[PDB]
Amino acid sequence: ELSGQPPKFGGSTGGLLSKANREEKYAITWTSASEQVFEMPTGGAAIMNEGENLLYLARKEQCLALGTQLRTKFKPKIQDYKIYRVYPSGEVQYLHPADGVFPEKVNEGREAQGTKTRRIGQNPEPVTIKFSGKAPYEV
Amino acid sequence: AVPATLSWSPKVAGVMIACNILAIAFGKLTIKQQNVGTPMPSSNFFGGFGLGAVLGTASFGHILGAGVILGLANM
Amino acid sequence: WLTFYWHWKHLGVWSGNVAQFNENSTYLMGWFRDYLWANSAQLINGYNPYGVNNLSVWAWMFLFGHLVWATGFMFLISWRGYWQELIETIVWAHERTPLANLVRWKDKPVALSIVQARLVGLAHFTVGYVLTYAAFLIASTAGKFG
Amino acid sequence: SHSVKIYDTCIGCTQCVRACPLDVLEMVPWDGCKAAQIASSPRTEDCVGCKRCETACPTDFLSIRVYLGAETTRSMGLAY
Amino acid sequence: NQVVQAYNGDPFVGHLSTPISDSAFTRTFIGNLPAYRKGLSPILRGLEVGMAHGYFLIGPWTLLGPLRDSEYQYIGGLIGALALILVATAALSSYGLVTFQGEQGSGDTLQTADGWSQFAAGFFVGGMGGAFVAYFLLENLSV
Amino acid sequence: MDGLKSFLSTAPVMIMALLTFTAGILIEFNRFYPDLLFHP
Amino acid sequence: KAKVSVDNNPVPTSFEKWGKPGHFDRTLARGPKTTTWIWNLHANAHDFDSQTSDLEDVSRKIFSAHFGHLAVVFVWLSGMYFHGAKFSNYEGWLADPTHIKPSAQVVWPIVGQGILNGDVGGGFHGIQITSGLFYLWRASGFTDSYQLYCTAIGGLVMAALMLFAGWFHYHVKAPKLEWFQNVESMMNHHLAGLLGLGSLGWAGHQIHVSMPINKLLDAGVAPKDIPLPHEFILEPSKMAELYPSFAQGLTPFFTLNWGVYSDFLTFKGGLNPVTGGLWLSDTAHHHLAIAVLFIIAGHMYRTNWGIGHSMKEILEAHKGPFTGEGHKGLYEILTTSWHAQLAINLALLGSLTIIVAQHMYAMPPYPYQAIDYATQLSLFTHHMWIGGFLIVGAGAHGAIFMVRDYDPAKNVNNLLDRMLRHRDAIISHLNWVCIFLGFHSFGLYIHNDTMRALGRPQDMFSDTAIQLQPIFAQWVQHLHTLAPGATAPNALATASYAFGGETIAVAGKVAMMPITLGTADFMVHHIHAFTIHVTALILLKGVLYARSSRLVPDKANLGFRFPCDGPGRGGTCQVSGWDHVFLGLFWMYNSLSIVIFHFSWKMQSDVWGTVSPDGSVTHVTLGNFAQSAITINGWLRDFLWAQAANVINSYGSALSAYGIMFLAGHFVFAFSLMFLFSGRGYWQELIESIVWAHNKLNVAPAIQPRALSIIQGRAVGVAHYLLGGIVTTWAFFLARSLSIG
Amino acid sequence: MDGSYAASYLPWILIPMVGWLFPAVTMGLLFIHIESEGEG
Ligand code: CLA
Ligand code: CLA
Ligand code: CLA
Ligand code: CLA
Ligand code: CLA
Ligand SMILES: CCCCCCCCCCCCCCCC(=O)OC[C@H](COP(=O)(O)OC[C@@H](O)CO)OC(=O)CCCCCCCCCCCCCCC
Repeated sequence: ELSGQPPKFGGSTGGLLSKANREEKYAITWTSASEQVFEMPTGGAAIMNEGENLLYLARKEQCLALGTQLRTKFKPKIQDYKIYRVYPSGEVQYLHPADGVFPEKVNEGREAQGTKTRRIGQNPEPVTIKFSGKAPYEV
Repeated sequence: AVPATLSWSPKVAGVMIACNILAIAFGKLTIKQQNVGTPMPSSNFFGGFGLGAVLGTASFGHILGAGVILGLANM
Repeated sequence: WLTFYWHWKHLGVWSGNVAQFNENSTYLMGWFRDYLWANSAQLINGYNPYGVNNLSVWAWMFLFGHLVWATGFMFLISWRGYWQELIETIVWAHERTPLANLVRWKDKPVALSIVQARLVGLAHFTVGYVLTYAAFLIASTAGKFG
Repeated sequence: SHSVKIYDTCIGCTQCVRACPLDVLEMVPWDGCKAAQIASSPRTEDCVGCKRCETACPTDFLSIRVYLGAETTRSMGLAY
Repeated sequence: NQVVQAYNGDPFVGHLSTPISDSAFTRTFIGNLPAYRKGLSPILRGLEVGMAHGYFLIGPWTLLGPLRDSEYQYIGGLIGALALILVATAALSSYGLVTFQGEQGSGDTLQTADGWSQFAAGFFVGGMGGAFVAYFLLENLSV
Repeated sequence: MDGLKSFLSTAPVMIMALLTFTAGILIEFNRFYPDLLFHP
Repeated sequence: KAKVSVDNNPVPTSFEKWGKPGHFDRTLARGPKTTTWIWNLHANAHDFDSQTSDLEDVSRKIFSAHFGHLAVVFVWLSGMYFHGAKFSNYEGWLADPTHIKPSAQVVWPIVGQGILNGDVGGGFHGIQITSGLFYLWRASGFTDSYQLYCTAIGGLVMAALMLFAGWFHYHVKAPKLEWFQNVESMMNHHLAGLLGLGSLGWAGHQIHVSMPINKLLDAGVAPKDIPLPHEFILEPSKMAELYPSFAQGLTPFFTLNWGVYSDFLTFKGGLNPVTGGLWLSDTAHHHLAIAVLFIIAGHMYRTNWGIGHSMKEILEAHKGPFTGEGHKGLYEILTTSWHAQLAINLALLGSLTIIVAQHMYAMPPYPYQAIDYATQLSLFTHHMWIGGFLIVGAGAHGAIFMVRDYDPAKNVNNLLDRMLRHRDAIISHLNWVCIFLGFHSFGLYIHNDTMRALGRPQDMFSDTAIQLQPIFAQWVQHLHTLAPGATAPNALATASYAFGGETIAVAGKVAMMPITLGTADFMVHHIHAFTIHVTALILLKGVLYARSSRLVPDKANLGFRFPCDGPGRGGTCQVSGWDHVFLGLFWMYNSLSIVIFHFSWKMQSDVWGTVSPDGSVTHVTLGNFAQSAITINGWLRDFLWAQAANVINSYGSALSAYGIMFLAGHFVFAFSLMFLFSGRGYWQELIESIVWAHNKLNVAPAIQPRALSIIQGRAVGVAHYLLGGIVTTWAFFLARSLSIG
Repeated sequence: MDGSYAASYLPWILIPMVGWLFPAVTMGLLFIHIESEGEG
C-alpha cells in the first residue's frame, strides 16, 4: 500500500467530505529532515514530523499546492514528494511526478502529445467543418 | 440631596494614613519588580523599594484614602 | 425615453393642457416632477391605510417590478467565485448535519455559470423594467381618464 | 474535459509548465526551436481551464490554447 | 482537558470533535431517534416519524391561519396539516423513486427502494394519525 | 530647481493650470457681459 | 535618560524625485508604456508595505504621513473658523438665535448663483449651514468675531507646525523600530497624556470660561455686555457671585470637602429648558471624571520602573480548555503588523462614530441644537456614514493582514489558528442566520403589503392587528425612566427624554419628547439586525477565506487584490478579499440607508413638530409612521414621494442648489452601472477601433490607451455608485429638513 | 368566490388543477425524467 506517520494536526472542518470515500481521494508523501510547521491548504497550520509523512486530501490541486509550498517555502528544499490517487476500492494510482523527473524540465521518453503542427492562425474555418461534431482545433 | 462630605480633620488624616500604610503593605507582596529603576537613598527603610515603587504605592494610597474617606463621609 | 415622451405628450393632448409639456419638457426637472412625481399620485394610492380601490393590483405590480429590477442586480454585479465558496460552505453544513445526511443530492450543487449569470440577471432586469412601466402607464392613464 | 493544444510557435520557454497548477503540461524534446524542446499536455483530463498557462505564454498571441468543453468533477475543481 | 479534537480519530476529515458533535449525550440522543435507532423496521420508522411531524404541524394554521377567528379554526388547521403531510409524502416517494433506482444493497434497509417506499407509506399514515390526534386534543366537544 | 520645474510640468499640474485659466477667462467674460444668448 | 532612539539624516531633502513620478515602485519607475501605468501610479502610492521590506522604514513613512493628515485636518478646521468669523452672521445669530438661521457660506453673483444667497433673517443673505458650528461655538463661550479669527490663525499655525514636524521627524531625525514597538509606553502616554489631560483641560475651560458665559447668556444679557472670558480670571469676584462656591477657593478640593462644589458640578441630567441642551455643569463633572479615570488608567503598563502590567504576560496568561494555546502569540502579531492594528482601530473607531451619532441626538449637548431639525438630521447621517465606511475599511485591512502579514509558524494552535480551522462552521451558521433574518423580517413586510393590497387589514402585522411588540425595549425604557427615582438617587432627571418623561420644547418647536416603540419599530430594528449580520457575513467571509479556500487552495500566492483565477472550475470571478470588500460596500450602503431613513421618518413623525400654548403637540407628518411604515408601499408613497415635494419644487428659490444636486445624485448612480454591468474586453475592442481612427490621421498617442483593468473597473463602479446614492440622499434630507424647521 | 357567468362552477375546480395538480404533476414527471441515469 502506502507509508504512514501522518503530520501532527488538530484537524479542521475544511478537510475531506463524502466524495473522498465514494469517488476518490488523493495522497501526498514526503520525507522531511526536521519536525517543523507547514501550512495546511485546508485552513490552519500543522506540524510535519521528522522522517516520512503521509497526508490525505480531496483534490489534486490541493496536493500540488502543498507540493509547491514544500518546494519553495523551506530553506532545506523538498524534492521527493509523491502524489497518488486513492480510489474507493483501495487501488492507488501514482500521479505525480509521472516519470519521476519534474515536468518543468526536458527528459527523454516522453510522447509529445497534444501538439498541433500548424499555427493558431491556420485553423480551418468553422463553416467548412460544419455538421462534423468537431471544432476547428479538433481537426 | 448632594451627599455630605467631610471638612479636613485629624480623623481624616488618620484614615488617609491608614489607607496609605495598607497600600504599602499590599505592594510589599503584590509587586513583581520592585528593585528596578531609579533607587532610593536609604532603601532599607522602604523594604528595598525603588523610587517608582514608592511613588506607585503612595499614589495608590491617596486613591484608596480618597475612596474610603468619601464613602465614610457618605455614611 | 421614447415611451415617456409619447405618454407625456399624449397626456397633455388628451387633457388639453399642452402648455405643461410645451413648458416643462425643455429641462429634466420638468420630466422628473410633472411626469414621474405628478402622475404617480393616483397609482401608489391604490391601497391605503384607509382602504383600497381598483388600482390596487397596478400598485402591487408596480412594486413587483421595482423589486425584480433590483433583484437582477445581484447577478449583474456580484460574480461567481463568491457564490461558489458560499455554496461549498453550505454543502459542508448539509453533509455534517444529523438527520439531514439521510437525504442527499443527486447533482452536486454549484453556482450558476458566468454566462448563465449574465442571462439571468438580464432577464430579471428586463421583466422588472417592463412590468414597472406597464403598471405605471396603465394606472396613470386609467385613473386620470378611465 | 478541456482540451489543451500547443502550436508550432512555442519557443521552449517552460513558463507554461511551471504556471500550470494541476500538473497537466510537460516538456518534451523537439527540434523546431532553439531550445530544442516543446510543450505537451498528456494529462488534459486533470486540466481545470484556469488559463494560467496561456497567461504565462510569451509568444505572439498564444502558442498554447485552452478550449473549455465537457465539465467533469475534476475539471470543475469540486471537493465534494 | 481538551474538549475539541479530531473527528472520530481522523483529523484529515472535514470535521472536528465538539461537545455537541461526538459527546456521549449527543450520540445517545441522536442514536435513539426513530430515523437512527437500531432494530426498527422502515415502515415502523416512518410511522413514528410521521406521527410527530404531523402532530406538531397542526399548530400554525389554528392560531395564525386565515380561519383563526371563526369556529372553523381547528378544522382549518387540520386541513392545512393534512395537505402538508400529503405533499410531504409525495416528495418522499419521488425522492425514493429517483434515488435508489440503480444498484440495491441491504447494508442499510432505509437506503433502498423498497425500504424507502415503506418509510414513505408509514410516514403518510403516521402523519394522518398525529394530525388527527392533535385535532382531537385541541378541538372542543365535537363528540 | 530642476526637480521643481519638472514636477510643475507634469500632466495633472499642467491640466489644472490650463483648466483654471480657461475658467477665469469664462468667469470674467460672463461677469462683464452676462446673458449672451446669441450674437445679434 | 529616555527610551528614544533615532537615526539622523536618513533621507536627504531634494526635489529631483518630484520630477520622476512612480519612483516608489520598481515597475512604475520604467515610465509609462500603456495608460494603465498612470492608474497604477495613483493607486500604489500610499502602500508602503509593498514598496520596501524594512519594517522600520515603513513605520517612519506611516508616522510622517500621519503628521501630514493632521496638518490637512488643521487647515480644514482653521478654514471653518475663518469662514465663520468673516463670512457669517454669528454675531447676528448670537442675539436672537430663535429667529436667525445660521449661515456661513456666501456666493458670488456671477451667472445667477446669487439666488443661493438666500435670506437667513436679520438682513443677512447667504447659504444656511447645517453643520451646527454656531451652537458649538456658543457652547464654547464665543461672543466676538475677533476670537474666531484668532482661532483660525492658531489653526493655520498649528497646521504649519505639524507639517514641519513631519518633515523633521522623517527627513532629519527618524525614530528607530524599537521606539515604535513601545506599545506599553505608547498606551500609557496616550491614555493619560492625550485623553485624560485633554479632557481635564477641557473641563477646566468649561468651568473657568464657558459655563459663566453661557449662564449669563441664558439670563438675557446682551452678547456685548458680557465680560471677556479672561475677566472672570482677573476678577475672581464675579465668578464668585455667579457661583458662591468660588469664594471658597481651592481648599475643599485638597481637603476632599467636594460637596461645596455641587453648586457648579451637578448631576442634573435632562436638558436645559432655555437652550435645549445639556447643563454645562453636567458636562463639567463629566469631563472631569473622565479625565480622572483616564489619568488613572494611563498608569497601568510598566515602562521604565517595573511597576505595572505587561501586555505579553496578560495575553499569554488568558487561555482556557476550549482554546488550546489561547491568546498566546497575539502580542507579536500586533507589534509587527501595521495592518492588524489598522483593522482593529478602524472597527473600533467606526463603531465609536456610530455610537456618537446615536447618542448625540437623544442627548443634544449644544444649545439650540435639538430645535434645529436640519442640524440634527445632518449630524446623525454624516457621522453614521463615516462609521460605516470605517467598519468596511476594518474588514478590508484585516483581510490585507491575513493575506500579507500572517505566518503559520507563529500561530500553531493559537486563537487565530482555531479561527481558521472551524471557519466553515462559522460561515455556515452565519449564512443560516442571515437567511433566517432576511426571510422572517422582510417577508413580514411583503406579507403586510400583500394583505393590505387584498383588502385584508386584519391579517396584517400592525398594532390594530397581529402585533409584534418590542416588549424588551419597552421594559428597558421603563427601567431607564425610573432611574432618577431610586436606581440613581443623585440624579435629577432621566439621562434623556427619549426613554420617557416630560416633553422638552424650546420656543414653539419640540426639542425632545419620548420615543415610543411599537410594531413598526420592532420590524425596522430587526431589519437593521438582518442587514448588519449580512454585511458582517460578507466581510468575515472575506477575511477568513483570504489565504485559501476549497475552490482555490493557493489564494495567498495570488495576492490580496487580484480579479479572478480564470474561467476554470466553472468560473472564479471575485474570489479575492478585495472583491469581498467591494461587495460589502454595497451592503453597508444599503444598511446605513435604511438606518437613516428610519431615523428621519420616525423623528419627523413622532418627535419633531410644534407646540401649541395649550400643551398639545403637532408633529411634522402627523404620526403616520405607526401605520404606513409597515409596508413597502408606505415607504414609497408616504416617505419617498410625500417628502420629496420639498426638493423637486426647489427650483427658483434658494434651495435650488439642492434640487440640482438631487438630480445630480440620480445621474451618477446610473452612470456607475456602465462599469458594474460590463467587462473590459468589449471596451478594449472599442478602443482598438478608436485607436485605428486616431492612427489614420497620424495622431495616435505614444502611451497606448487601454481599457481599465477588472479591479479598476469594479472600483470605479462602486465609487461612482456610492457617490451618486449618498449625494441623492444628502440633497433629499437637506431640502426636506430646511423646509420644516 | 362566485360569478354570474354561465357554468360558474368551472373555475372552482379548473383553477386548483391548473394551480396545484398540474404543476405538481409536471414538476414530478420532469424531476423523474431529468434524473433517470444511463441512456445518455
Ligand atoms: C470601603 C469603604 C467604602 C464605602 C462604605 C463606600 C461607599 C460608597 N461608595 Mg465607594 N469607594 C471606595 C470605598 C468605599 N465606598 C473605594 C476604596 C473606592 C476607590 C476604588 C471607591 C470608589 C467609588 C466610586 C467611584 C463611587 C463610589 C460610590 C459609593 C456610594 C454608592 C456605591 C454604590 O453601591 O452605588 C452604586 C451602585 C450600583 C449598582 C452601580 C454599579 C453599576 C455600574 C453602573 C456598572 C458599570 C459598568 C462598568 C463600567 C463595567 C465594568 C468595568 C470594569 C470594572 C471591568 C457609597 C456611599 C459612588 C458614589 O459616590 O455615588 C454617588 C461612586 O460613583 N465609590
Ligand atoms: C432587491 C434586490 C435583492 C434581493 C432581494 C437580494 C436577496 C439576497 N441577497 Mg443580494 N444583492 C443585491 C440585491 C438583492 N439581494 C445586490 C444589488 C447586490 C450587489 C452588491 C447583492 C449582493 C449580495 C451578496 C454579496 C450577498 C447577497 C445575499 C443575499 C441573500 C440574503 C439572505 C436573505 O435576505 O434571505 C433570503 C432572501 C430573501 C428573504 C429575499 C426575499 C424573498 C421573499 C420575501 C420571499 C418569497 C416567498 C416565496 C419564495 C414565494 C414563492 C413563489 C413561487 C412562484 C415559487 C438574499 C438571497 C447574501 C447571501 O448569500 O445570503 C446570505 C450575500 O452574501 N446579495
Ligand atoms: C503626552 C504624550 C503624548 C501625546 C499627547 C500624544 C499624542 C499623539 N500621538 Mg503619540 N506618542 C507618545 C506620547 C504622546 N502622544 C509616546 C511616548 C510615544 C512613543 C511610544 C508616541 C508614539 C506615537 C506614534 C508612533 C504615533 C503617535 C501619534 C499621536 C497622535 C495621534 C493622532 C490623534 O489622536 O489626533 C489627535 C490630535 C490632537 C489632540 C492634536 C494634538 C496636536 C499636538 C501634537 C499635541 C501637542 C500637545 C502638547 C502636550 C503641548 C500642549 C501644551 C499646552 C498647549 C497645553 C496624537 C497627537 C500618531 C501620529 O503620528 O500622529 C501625529 C502616531 O502614529 N504617537
Ligand atoms: C485610517 C484609514 C486608512 C488608512 C491609513 C489606509 C491605508 C491603506 N489602505 Mg485602506 N481603506 C480604508 C481606510 C484606510 N486605509 C477604508 C475605510 C477602506 C474601505 C473603503 C479601505 C479600503 C482599502 C482597499 C480596498 C485597499 C486599501 C489599501 C490601502 C493601502 C494603500 C493604498 C491606498 O488605498 O492608497 C491609494 C488610495 C487611493 C488612490 C484612493 C483615491 C480614490 C478615492 C476612492 C476617491 C475618493 C473621492 C472622494 C470620497 C470624493 C471626491 C468626489 C469627486 C467629485 C472629487 C494603505 C495601507 C490598498 C492596499 O491593498 O494596499 C496595501 C487596497 O487595495 N484600503
Ligand atoms: C392560451 C389561451 C388561454 C389563456 C391564457 C386562458 C386563461 C385563463 N382561463 Mg381559459 N380557456 C381558453 C384559453 C385560454 N384561457 C380556451 C380556448 C377555452 C375553451 C376550452 C378556455 C376555457 C376556460 C374555462 C372554462 C375556464 C378558463 C379559466 C381561465 C383562467 C384560469 C387559469 C387557466 O387558464 O386555467 C383554466 C383554463 C383552462 C383549463 C383552459 C385550457 C387551456 C386552453 C384550452 C389552451 C391553452 C394552451 C396554451 C397555448 C398552452 C401554452 C403553453 C405555454 C404556457 C408554454 C385564466 C384567466 C377559468 C376562469 O375563467 O376562472 C375564472 C375557467 O373556469 N378557461
Ligand atoms: C443576552 C441577550 C440575548 C442573547 C441570548 C442568546 C444567547 C445564545 C448563545 C449564548 C452565548 C454564549 C457565548 C458563550 C461562549 C463562551 O463562553 O466561550 C467559551 C469558550 C472559551 O472558553 P475558555 O474559558 O476556553 O476561554 C479562554 C479564553 O480566555 C480565550 O482563550 O469559547 C468557545 O468555546 C467558543 C465557542 C463559541 C461557539 C458558539 C458561538 C455562538 C455564536 C452566536 C452567539 C449568539 C448570541 C449572540 C448575542 C449577541
